[PDB]
Formats: sequence, C-alpha cells, structure tokens
Amino acid sequence: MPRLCRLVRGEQGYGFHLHGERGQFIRRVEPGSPAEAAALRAGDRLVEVNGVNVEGETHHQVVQRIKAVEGQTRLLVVDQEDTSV
Repeated sequence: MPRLCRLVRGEQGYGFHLHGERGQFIRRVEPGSPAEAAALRAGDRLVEVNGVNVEGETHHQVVQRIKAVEGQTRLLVVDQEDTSV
C-alpha cells in the first residue's frame, strides 16, 4: 500500500535516484542519507509529491515538483514486489 516518506534535505541532496520509465521509480537510496532516514526504499514507485499525484507526469515535471519547496519534500510511494507476468 502507498506510504508517506518525509524528507529533509542534506547538504548534498536528499540522497536518492529517480529513474523514469509511465512512472517514476526510486532506483537507489544512498546509505546514510536523508532518504534512507525517511525510509525511502529502492524500487518504490512515486505516486505523489507534496500532496499532488504525479502519475502520468514526465520525469522532468516530477523532478521539478521535488525541487519546488527548498529543503524538504514529502513523497507518497508504493513498493511493488508482486507482478504476474
């Protein structure tokens, strides 16, 4: 089920990699980072940024939303670990 992660930026950044396919996914979370502290996980799909649904938006749009409030972001994410193929 989706869950909320509340991040406070560090000096370098948040410490995650966003990778776009369509959907945006957290491809990597840096050890010891704000992202890790917030319990963001690699593989999470990003559903909302700061309370706004981003499903359908481009990668650039979503990155802009993450940057929009200096220093903090809240990410509603869903970790999918089941897929029938």
